[PDB]
Amino acid sequence: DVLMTQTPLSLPVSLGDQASISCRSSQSIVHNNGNTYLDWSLQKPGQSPKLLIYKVSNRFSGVPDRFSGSGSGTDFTLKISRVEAEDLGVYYCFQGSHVPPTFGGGTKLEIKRADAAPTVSIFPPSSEQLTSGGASVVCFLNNFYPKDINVKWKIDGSERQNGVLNSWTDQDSKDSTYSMSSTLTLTKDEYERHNSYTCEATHKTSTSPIVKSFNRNE
Amino acid sequence: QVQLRQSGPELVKPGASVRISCKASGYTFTSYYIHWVKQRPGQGLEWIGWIYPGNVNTKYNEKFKGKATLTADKSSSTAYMQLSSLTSEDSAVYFCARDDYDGAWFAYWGQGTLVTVSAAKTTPPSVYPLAPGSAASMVTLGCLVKGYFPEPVTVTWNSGSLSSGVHTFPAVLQSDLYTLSSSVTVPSSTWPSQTVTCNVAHPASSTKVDKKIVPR
Amino acid sequence: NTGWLAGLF
Repeated sequence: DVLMTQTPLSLPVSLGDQASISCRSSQSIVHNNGNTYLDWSLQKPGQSPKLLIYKVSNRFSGVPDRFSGSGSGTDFTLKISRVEAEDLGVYYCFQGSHVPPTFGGGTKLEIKRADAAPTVSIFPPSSEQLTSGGASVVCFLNNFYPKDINVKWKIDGSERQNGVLNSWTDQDSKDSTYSMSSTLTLTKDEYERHNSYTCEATHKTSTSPIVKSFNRNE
Repeated sequence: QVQLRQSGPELVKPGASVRISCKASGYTFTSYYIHWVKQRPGQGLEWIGWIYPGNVNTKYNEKFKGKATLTADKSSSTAYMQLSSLTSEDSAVYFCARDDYDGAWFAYWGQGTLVTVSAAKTTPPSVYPLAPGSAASMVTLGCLVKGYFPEPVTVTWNSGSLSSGVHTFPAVLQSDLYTLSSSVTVPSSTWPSQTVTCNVAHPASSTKVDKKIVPR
Repeated sequence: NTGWLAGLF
């Protein structure tokens, strides 16, 4: 079964830059017929994919000439001479010369900007939830770049992993930052056994995690 | 010009079958292939199978054999996909795509159809205020929206006049029920000195809840 | 008739 990997998974870039996305195949994707059926598509969030390059080099109807495809055999490259904002989205490479066709995992064009530490905010469960027997401790990690981040929970100082749910937003359309939400769900009675509740964030911007805690005094 | 119009979103019980239509316009329907692509939010793109109305021919993905059943009507230029024993993992957006002759497998794509497989009954959300533990430029408040079906839910702050510095997070499946959190960052001179309220709208359960974010 | 992909494989 043919396998397609796109070598940059995320591509941070500034508007009007050089852009190169690679695509490798598990085997030679040159068909016994002779042609090399490989396509580059662009999918914007909430939309269907749109064909850009087909048969390695050929530009589809209505595709601006900033885009181009090259390579043969297994190694293939898409090139954007000038990145144009409408260019942003998820670029997929595609193979269609073997029995079931296969897409690449996709490369995301993302806006490059300066580093920013997350703004960490921790929230005790509302006594409204508590009084009904449940206890969700929420922690917001907002407006950071770059994208990768860790969240650790401590209860009275002890690391806790179970019952933790995380959510991520895609890159913002205004400030180009990412934000993350993390909730620790417990029962009232487990939550009422411990005093200290800690949410700490590990990010490239600091050698030491940003800690935000609350002591269950109030 | 080339047009592919799809059925519209389906909310189906597990086990039950579903049919998605794909109407073709702007070309000879019988001259081209119609493919179907699955896109599960976390898995990328996946070929299901093709149909060629010219000789009713079908080719299927091994994964999908006996799961997907592709038909087409010539007189209505409408292609259909039926899927059978619906699993939680059949929750995806599904596209129909037509090719370019001697060019590419997928040239023109349909808008897509969202299929959501879940056994849950319409559930009103629980809204809990998230107020800070500490004291004092910027101050973040929050709203937890918990245990509701189906999506979608609408979160506003101060009836919507508070729109800068708002993050509404993608929902998570927490035991057959959706839950999400929305945060808002405001000047510390504005809260806690002012009515900050999140308004939560859930059309499916036909409910509106306002929560004054009050100090603990 | 056949379809080009069909002929392909």
